[PDB]
Amino acid sequence: VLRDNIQGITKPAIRRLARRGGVKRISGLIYEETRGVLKVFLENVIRDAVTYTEHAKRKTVTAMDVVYALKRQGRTLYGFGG
Amino acid sequence: NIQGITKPAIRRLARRGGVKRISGLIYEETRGVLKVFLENVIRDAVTYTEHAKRKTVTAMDVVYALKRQGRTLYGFGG
Amino acid sequence: RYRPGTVALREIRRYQKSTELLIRKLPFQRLVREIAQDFKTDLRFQSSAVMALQEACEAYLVGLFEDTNLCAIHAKRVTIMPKDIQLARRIRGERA
Amino acid sequence: RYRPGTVALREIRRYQKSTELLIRKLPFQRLVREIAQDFKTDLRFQSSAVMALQEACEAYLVGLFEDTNLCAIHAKRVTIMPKDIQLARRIRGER
Amino acid sequence: TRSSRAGLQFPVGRVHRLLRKGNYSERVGAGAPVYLAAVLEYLTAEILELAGNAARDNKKTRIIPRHLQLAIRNDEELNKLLGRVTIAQGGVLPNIQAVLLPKKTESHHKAKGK
Amino acid sequence: AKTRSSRAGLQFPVGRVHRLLRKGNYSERVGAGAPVYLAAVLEYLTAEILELAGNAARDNKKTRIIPRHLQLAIRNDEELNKLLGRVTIAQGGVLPNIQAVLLPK
Amino acid sequence: RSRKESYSVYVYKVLKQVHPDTGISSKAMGIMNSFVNDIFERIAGEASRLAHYNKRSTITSREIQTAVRLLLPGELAKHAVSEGTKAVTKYTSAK
Amino acid sequence: RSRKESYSVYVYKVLKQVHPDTGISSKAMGIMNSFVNDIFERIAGEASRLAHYNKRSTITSREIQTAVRLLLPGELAKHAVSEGTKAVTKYTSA
DNA sequence: CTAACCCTAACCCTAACCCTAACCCTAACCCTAACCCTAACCCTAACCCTAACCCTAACCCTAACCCTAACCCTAACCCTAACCCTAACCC
DNA sequence: GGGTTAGGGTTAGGGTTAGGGTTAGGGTTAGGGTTAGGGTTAGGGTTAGGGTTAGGGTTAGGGTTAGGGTTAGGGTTAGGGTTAGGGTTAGG
Repeated sequence: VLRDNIQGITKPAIRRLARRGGVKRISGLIYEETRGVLKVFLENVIRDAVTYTEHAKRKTVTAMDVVYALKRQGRTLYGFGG
Repeated sequence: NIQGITKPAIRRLARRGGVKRISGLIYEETRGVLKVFLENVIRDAVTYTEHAKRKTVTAMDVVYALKRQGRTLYGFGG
Repeated sequence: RYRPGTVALREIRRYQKSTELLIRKLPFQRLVREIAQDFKTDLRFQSSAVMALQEACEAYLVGLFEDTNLCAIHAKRVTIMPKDIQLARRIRGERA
Repeated sequence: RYRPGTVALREIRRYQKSTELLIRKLPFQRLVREIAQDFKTDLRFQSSAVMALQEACEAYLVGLFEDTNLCAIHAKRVTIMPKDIQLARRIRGER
Repeated sequence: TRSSRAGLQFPVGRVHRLLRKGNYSERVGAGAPVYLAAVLEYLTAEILELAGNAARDNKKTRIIPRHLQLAIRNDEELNKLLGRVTIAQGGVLPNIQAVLLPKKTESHHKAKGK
Repeated sequence: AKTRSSRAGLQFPVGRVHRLLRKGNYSERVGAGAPVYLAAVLEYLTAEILELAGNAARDNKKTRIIPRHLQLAIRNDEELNKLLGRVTIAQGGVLPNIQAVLLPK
Repeated sequence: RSRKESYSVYVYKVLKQVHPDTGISSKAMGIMNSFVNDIFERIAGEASRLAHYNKRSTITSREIQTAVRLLLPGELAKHAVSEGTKAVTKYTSAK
Repeated sequence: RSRKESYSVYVYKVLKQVHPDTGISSKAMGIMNSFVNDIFERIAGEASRLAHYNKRSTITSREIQTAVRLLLPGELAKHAVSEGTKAVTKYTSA
């Protein structure tokens, strides 16, 4: 069983992300809030991809199903896939 | 016609929206935003009416333009 | 004779419990026709379209006022400012 | 030896001028698989899908951080707070 | 008719003809319109149940757009399903914020000279 | 003469768009001038995008088109930003537009 | 004189089935008709997209079931799926 | 195996026509292909919606022209309309 | 013509990014035995090609009995002045 | 914790204009007139679409070893709050 994977996002990673996004000062609970938001978004995206893979009569999620789920959610992605 | 939106109208709109205190330039900013939105909607309706080979804008073209812009409206029309 | 900042809640509740229209009919129709005359002249409106556009503008203004009031409450200020509507228009995505 | 609140702009420019990835690969893949195991087990990933999901999450986090920084700047505060991310998630429409 | 065989009330042939005329696919099945009619029937039943509950709570025996707007904004699932949906002559919720309140009396009537 | 590219004065294929429109089941009858119009619009859009990418590459002292140059050309043009608003480009980048308050003062 | 759809008799029958002591108005009937039309259009679009993605020409109940599971959240999705499967079994058992 | 579309040769020809001294990569070619596919899908959807709203069965150049005028803003819309009309007149005269 | 907002000028600390050195996890590969994806018919039952006369579904017929806004009348749902835990913070 | 001391809502009584009921003709719908136009099947083969074997060129999936984060920690000063009425400026 896989556990302790939610704490995989280290503090320097979020610090570099905030520095790239233009944030010059970070508090304390911002890391936990961003972790929860990313977890919720990943859960929704994975659920959509699982539904698409089950509709396609497959098991391994491919890049085409990921692009389809991203277009259904409302955020297109170019470059990856086709 | 731009000054048709009176001050009591915006005051009642802000009271209905939950605003308990209004400044001064808020009225002018809301007037400009409404003017821009009306201009865009009227342009879309004019394009739809020109595509439909008509002149008078009907409610169906208005509903189509509202659905194209991304804000559906129920009740009015069909 | 009442104190300020107390009777506003009564008017807010009275305007929220009612579902009537606040914007007039002839000035709105005149403004809509004046705006439509800039693109193509000789245009007509079957009244129902103007009412639908007025309802849509009312809903948009209500949503914008709600967002501005929420942002002002978060910014520790009961009143609103043009910078608040600018932040609202910037975060909502509609232009800028 | 430098003063605080001055060397942060250099790191910001260095991270903005580069288009490399900041999040790792094995922990992200482990978290994605652990999340996918909650719905249906015996699931596989062709790596490219995990990279696409990581890029999408990076773009979403960058946009959220930009919106939070803009809201904090408008609120006369260089630092951010959980209330700022709450206001961002409330105004943006996402829940 | 299909209503006496499937145990529903919504028309199936109408949805089938609409799908065939809309040019959505080359071949439209026969069980798919039944599934869509069942889903629409369940959704309409839930919406009508919420509208009736709102009308009974508002001491009314009819369905008005205000009751529909209240039932839509009250349910969390209906709010997520119909997010950016504007209902004409509907209304808004009078949920006043915690800060927008008359609060208390500071110095009796905010007067330090008394 | 034999192909539509030598008759319409374009380079994008028209028969491919026509076959895609016929196979996509978008309408009962797909015209013949409509695919030519779509090919012309796509050709103009591709020419403008390639011109912006070449300008960005020349400004960045590069002779190739990288996703960074495309992202810069998209974010720089106001029309391209409105046409492609919620579009995420992988390995693209962001703009280093520092705010007026975020300064050492 | 033309002919319009106007989904009103079926809605009135459903309302009388769930609550025969209440009624409906013309504005509420138009709102319900617009909502039903929008739901049907969304379902048709999702089914067409799924058919174009799966490289298929026909449409079965599995496509509409997946479209409902994707559009509807959770509890409503599971309830609609159960009611649709029950209706399908009832229509198949009784020719 | 199979066969894919891959809009690459036409994009390379257009690039060599506007600038023969520059090139393109595989990632940029995939991005351009995805953008072209998205634009084509949006145009097809707008044309289908216009045909369903106008109660018509055929599709002419006026539907795609209106779809371009609605999707594109202003200057780009007028330029694309002019270039499309020029191409249509050139294809009709020859 | 009224009192609560209101915005910067007196003053606060607990939160808060920069930091070098013990750190001991992950990333280019490595086969390998277990396994899901795609090609030739088999053949088979369900739906397109289209009759029949039907049983059912849209405007209106004049009333039908419980739907409008408002016509006399009772009385209490927010307005304001004392008042009792409750967590807050500096001994 | 405890030195007391700014600060949180709050309900007895007073307040009168704001809810409570209310009420009458036509305004607003629902069971009645009919026929024609789609809803719904009943006769004929067929072509897009399911069942099943194997094989095949992968590709997700077992592991090495060495260095850039990694966090190991702190300051102290810097960007955060905490407010005085001052005219004042928007509120009925």
